[PDB]
Amino acid sequence: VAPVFTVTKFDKQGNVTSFERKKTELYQELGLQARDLRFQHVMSITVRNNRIIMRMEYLKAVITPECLLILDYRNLNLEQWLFRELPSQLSPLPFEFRAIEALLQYWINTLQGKLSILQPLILETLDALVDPKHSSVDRSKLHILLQNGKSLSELETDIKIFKESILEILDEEELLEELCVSKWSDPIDHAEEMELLLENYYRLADDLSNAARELRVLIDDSQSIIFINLDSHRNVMMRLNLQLTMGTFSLSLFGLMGVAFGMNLESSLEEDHRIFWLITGIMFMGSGLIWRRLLSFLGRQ
Amino acid sequence: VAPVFTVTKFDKQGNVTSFERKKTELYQELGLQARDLRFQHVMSITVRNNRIIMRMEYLKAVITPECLLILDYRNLNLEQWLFRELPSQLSPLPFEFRAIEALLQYWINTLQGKLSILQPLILETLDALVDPKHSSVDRSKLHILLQNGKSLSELETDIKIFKESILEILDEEELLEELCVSKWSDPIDHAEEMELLLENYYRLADDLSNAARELRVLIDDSQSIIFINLDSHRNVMMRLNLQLTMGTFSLSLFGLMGVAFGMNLESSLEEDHRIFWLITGIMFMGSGLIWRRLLSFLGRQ
Amino acid sequence: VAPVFTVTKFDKQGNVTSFERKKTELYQELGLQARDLRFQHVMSITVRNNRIIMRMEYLKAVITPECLLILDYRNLNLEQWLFRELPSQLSPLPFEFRAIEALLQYWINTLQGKLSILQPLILETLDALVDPKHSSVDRSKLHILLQNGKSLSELETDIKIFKESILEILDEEELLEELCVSKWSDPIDHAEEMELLLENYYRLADDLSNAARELRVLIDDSQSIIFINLDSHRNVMMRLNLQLTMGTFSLSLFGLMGVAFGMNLESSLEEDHRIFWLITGIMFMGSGLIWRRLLSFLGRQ
Amino acid sequence: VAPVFTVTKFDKQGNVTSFERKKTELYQELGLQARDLRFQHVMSITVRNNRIIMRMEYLKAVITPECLLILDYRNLNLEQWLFRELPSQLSPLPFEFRAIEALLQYWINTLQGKLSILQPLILETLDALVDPKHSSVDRSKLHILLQNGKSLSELETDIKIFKESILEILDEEELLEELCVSKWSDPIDHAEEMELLLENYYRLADDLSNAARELRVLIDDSQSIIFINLDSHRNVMMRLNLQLTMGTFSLSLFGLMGVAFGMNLESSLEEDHRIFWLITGIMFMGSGLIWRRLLSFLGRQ
Amino acid sequence: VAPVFTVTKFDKQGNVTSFERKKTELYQELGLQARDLRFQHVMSITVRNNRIIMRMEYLKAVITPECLLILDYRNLNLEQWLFRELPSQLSPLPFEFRAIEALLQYWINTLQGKLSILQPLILETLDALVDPKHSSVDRSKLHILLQNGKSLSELETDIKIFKESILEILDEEELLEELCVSKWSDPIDHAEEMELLLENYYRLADDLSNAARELRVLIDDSQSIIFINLDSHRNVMMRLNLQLTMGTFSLSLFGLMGVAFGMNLESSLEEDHRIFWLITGIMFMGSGLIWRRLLSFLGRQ
Repeated sequence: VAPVFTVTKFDKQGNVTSFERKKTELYQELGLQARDLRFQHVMSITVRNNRIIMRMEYLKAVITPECLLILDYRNLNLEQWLFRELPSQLSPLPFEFRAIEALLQYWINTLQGKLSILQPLILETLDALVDPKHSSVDRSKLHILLQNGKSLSELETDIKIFKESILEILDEEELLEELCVSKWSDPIDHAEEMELLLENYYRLADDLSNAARELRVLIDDSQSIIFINLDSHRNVMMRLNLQLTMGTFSLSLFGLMGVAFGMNLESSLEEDHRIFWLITGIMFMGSGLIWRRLLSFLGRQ
Repeated sequence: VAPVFTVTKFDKQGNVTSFERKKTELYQELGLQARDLRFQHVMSITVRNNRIIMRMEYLKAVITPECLLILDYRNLNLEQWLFRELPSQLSPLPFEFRAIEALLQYWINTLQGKLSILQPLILETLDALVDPKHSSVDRSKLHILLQNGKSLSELETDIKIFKESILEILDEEELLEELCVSKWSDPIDHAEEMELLLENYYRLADDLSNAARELRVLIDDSQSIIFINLDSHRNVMMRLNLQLTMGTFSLSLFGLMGVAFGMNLESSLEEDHRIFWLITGIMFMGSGLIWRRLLSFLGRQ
Repeated sequence: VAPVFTVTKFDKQGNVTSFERKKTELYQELGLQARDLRFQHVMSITVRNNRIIMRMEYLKAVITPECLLILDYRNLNLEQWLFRELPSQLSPLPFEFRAIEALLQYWINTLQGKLSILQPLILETLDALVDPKHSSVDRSKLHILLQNGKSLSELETDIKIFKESILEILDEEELLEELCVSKWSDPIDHAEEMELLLENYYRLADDLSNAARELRVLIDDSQSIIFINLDSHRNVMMRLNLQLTMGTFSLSLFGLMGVAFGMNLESSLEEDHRIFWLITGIMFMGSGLIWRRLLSFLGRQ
Repeated sequence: VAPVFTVTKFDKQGNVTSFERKKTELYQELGLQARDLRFQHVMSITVRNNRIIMRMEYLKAVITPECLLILDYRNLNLEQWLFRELPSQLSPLPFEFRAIEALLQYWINTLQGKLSILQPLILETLDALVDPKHSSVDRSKLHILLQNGKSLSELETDIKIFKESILEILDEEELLEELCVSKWSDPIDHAEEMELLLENYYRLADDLSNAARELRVLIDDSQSIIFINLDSHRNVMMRLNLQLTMGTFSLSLFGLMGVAFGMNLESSLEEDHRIFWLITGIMFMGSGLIWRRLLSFLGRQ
Repeated sequence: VAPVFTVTKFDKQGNVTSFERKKTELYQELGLQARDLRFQHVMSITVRNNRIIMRMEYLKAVITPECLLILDYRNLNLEQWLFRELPSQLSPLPFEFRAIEALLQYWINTLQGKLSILQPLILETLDALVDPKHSSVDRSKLHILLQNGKSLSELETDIKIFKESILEILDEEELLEELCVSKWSDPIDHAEEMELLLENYYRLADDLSNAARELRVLIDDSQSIIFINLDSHRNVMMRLNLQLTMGTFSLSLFGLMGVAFGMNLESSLEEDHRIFWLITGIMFMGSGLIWRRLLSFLGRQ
């Protein structure tokens, strides 16, 4: 079966149509070639034969002086935006500016929504983890943090690609003039308006990038603080264990003393209770003294 | 209700007025459009129809050849600066230079105050943490350090944005000439003065950025030193525990020896005390010798 | 023996030949010199006397207006690509574009295959390692991860070299015109087509680089999470050991008490069982109470 | 009281004078304004009205075609350089070159001295710390290392500022011509000589920066090695403790066996010594065997 | 004594001479000044009065249209290269190209030898360290790794300096024309040949830099894997110790039980062996059950 695009077409007045068209007929209707409508790049803004070709992660658009076309919109939850919002936006400047503004605004709003969803989860998870009142931390929250960090990295990459794509155009004047397809098709400055639009969207993307970078550095700092807290708790517990170990060592030493003094043999000392009481008292007082001395030895270190 | 701006207006002589004006009337009074007075960017310096539009994190200003306007100043603690200091500053160069210098000086002073407040707290907290006389560190100080580091990152971002915004203007001569609104409105070089002003403020921002970077690297080094100190204390405590464990092992071994020699059974040796004394002495001397040998074995490792 | 190249030659129609030719004869047949056909660089695209010289890690190609030559193809598993696919590709634009597109597509497909093989292994290994249900992790998987990370770094380097080599050409127009060897040999714009080709391949390489960078940052985050999980498990185990140590300390203390009360000597208290029962009960209840008190002391910390 | 500068003035012949002059009189004597002699920047090289204004961290200089002035030299240990070395240096090229060379050489020598003092201390401290013959490290040396690293970061920042300040001038020819104040005051190429001077000093600064960077990376590597050594020692000590713990466990198990066999009750076995000897031998041999088996179990892991 | 250079001179035909000459006579013989033959920079390529001045870490060369001079070659192991290889290389292009190619090839070969020596040692050391079959790692190998990493950093710095020095020349055409001293001394394109030479050597240096960077990242990854392995072994050993501690706790608890039941007092139960056997069996079975329960409690965690 011949390959076919699923196109939805918007007119200047905002009227909407939708159909399925074979690629060869689409090329013939326009002045393009299969070399152009390939969409091999995730992000791209290009001009060919006075036709603008724009692509996002999952959005594909062709802009003409008299119409707009969105391609392969099925199973992407774009119906609400396509049939409810876009016609209102498209209804003194030419059509190209309206269409480009609509698409760029859609992408920017999508990125802003992603960031707004990501931020509170990460902040709350980090706040919960950093609580120094616990000697251990949950691991489900760690898994959540890892997944959200992956999503944040993807968002940063998308923002950087958007910025680079727009900047590549803003620098050269030739592309700025090319985007003014209506002027060239049928021979106030349009280049200035295009520059303003692209500058605005580039600045918004820069702000988003700065926010994401701040979030990432916050994550790193929280991780370091977590490490430090865990190490401190380890040291405290080891100190406690060491103190108890010294106590047990003294107790066992004088337990051996008593066991030796209490063998099932002849000692020639079983007829006196004074010696027994003296031995018990000596054991106890000496255990106290040696424990205190070992505590002091630990303290001096 | 129609949207309205809360404006405070400064004349050339420094006279001050304040009122509330609807946006449409404000656009009509000037030569601007709603596309300009939107303030969608956190930091922006722009020129439109010989009117300068400046924005900061929370400051919004419009500069004309004959007046200055500050918008949305409510609930921002700007009364002291607005009604006490600015009129004195504004009272041979045209008005634009005075206004721009005032605004930039205000922002720079704000950033300097933030940095001056942040520095001593971080320095003292790090000095307290790094003290090697403790095996553990407080965690409230760690939380304070984390919050102050977040604030420091925000400050660094603000400084970088300021530097980039000014540099974008300093490079191009067209914008430098545009900022000289008085010259164009009613046809010594003004561009040189503007270049001097922007260069001065850019250099001050660069100095602040360098200071912040130095503080951050200091924080990182302190964290590494903290880790090392904690690990060393851990190793010392483990060495102590190991020594005591070897002692206890020897004591328990010869305690088992004595217990076996002292069962409630027949041994055919209960009639001699010499054997008992010899056993006790052997136990004690052997415990000493084996403890010393184990200490040597630990030492060789 | 004189050095010799093993060449396979493709004509315009796609006909294929293969032979071995001495370097001097090859230089004489073309207009080149030994200074050119040296291949001292891993990645290089150059033009000399209207002949294109291209090199990859292990691929060496010479492009002329009428023929293509691949050199040193032995023992490299290139037979399938050389004798089955390339002739079909080479069979209105001149030959140079077809040849360059074929070579660049081959290299890009190779890199994509490498990345596609690497990704799932790393993802699955990291997912297995991060599982917080274990207190330890396998080390064979760690070795696998290390080797795959080394391969990923090599891939990133190759992609960066490819991007730099293409970009060095895209910027200058002189090289773009030079690559159009057919135009100069025998005096629609060819430079535009070359720019389109190189831009497409550069963008594909950029996408691959972004993917690799994302994978690397994911690896780093997973490593940090692994460290945190291990530390938490350590702390939990130490807490358990500390609790048991306090219990054992109490038990040994009152064991010493009982041993002292049960020496093989005279105590003047052996005729009463009430004292014995009271001592046993006191030991048990006191052990419980002291264990609870030590647990509370640990809790307060 | 009116603000006053403390100036020391050098003539062309090297004669030296020193006095205190009010700022207004200084401005009047030269052709400058208070906007220039403010010294709000830590590092700055500027030209105003054929007068060169130079600043360092604590050095302030004004250069004219016929004289040099150093401002605010009190309490800075500059007497030796001011009254002993500089006159000799200043005694065919004009005065500006000599003065600038002297100041830049002074700054470069200061930075070189700082680096030469810092290097050996850090190297020796790291060599002492890295010694793998100890399970712990001193902390006073760590504090010293931290302070010296802070000083190194400050030095790196100073070098970077110096390089940037000189480079900003080297690129533009206009500033190079401006620095030739003598040519313009009273109308072989001077710009070439200035370029040579600035290039020489920039290259020296670059060398210093490279040295500092190498030192910093060395510090980082030493820190990592320290961490690894501490962890290895921890593992060794834990292995020793585990072995001793298994031994103690076996000893205590068979101690319980013997204690149970030696209660103060009736066992119907007290009339035979063969059973007693067999029990003792069984306990000892079994303890040896179980200890060996546990050692093997540890080994297999 | 007057300062003197130790020079070795090569003629066009390759004839070699060597002598010692005072600096003033050397300046007079050429057209240079002491400002040039100072060699204050580690790496430098310069042109003065149609004389090329080149410096490396320890190599100093002066190139003229008719001769080459190497200065200060004593005690540097350059005799083999100076008196055996260089004359052969120097024996249609002018002399400058041959001399520059020889010097650059020498430096590149030196760097390649350094890298080839460094690589296998680091690879083998890392392979030995990463072996997960040991709970500890040797420290002599760590010291070796540290020293080799320092050497690698020095090599990277040298390569970067070489690349920067060559690139500074490649960009400007004026320096490329200046290097063609023979053309200017006594009035096919030489600039093209110089560009080819410098491009070749720059590309080789870039390849070396990439290799060094790959080695460094490999080192870092190996360090991280080492940390992870050590932590895992720590956790395993702690688990073993915890299990043995729980066993010992149960044993000591029921040892206290038996000791209490076996005091040297009156219990009114010494006439029955059934109670004794029941107590022993209860102790043993309960110890088994409590040990199993504690193992389950550890497992659930």
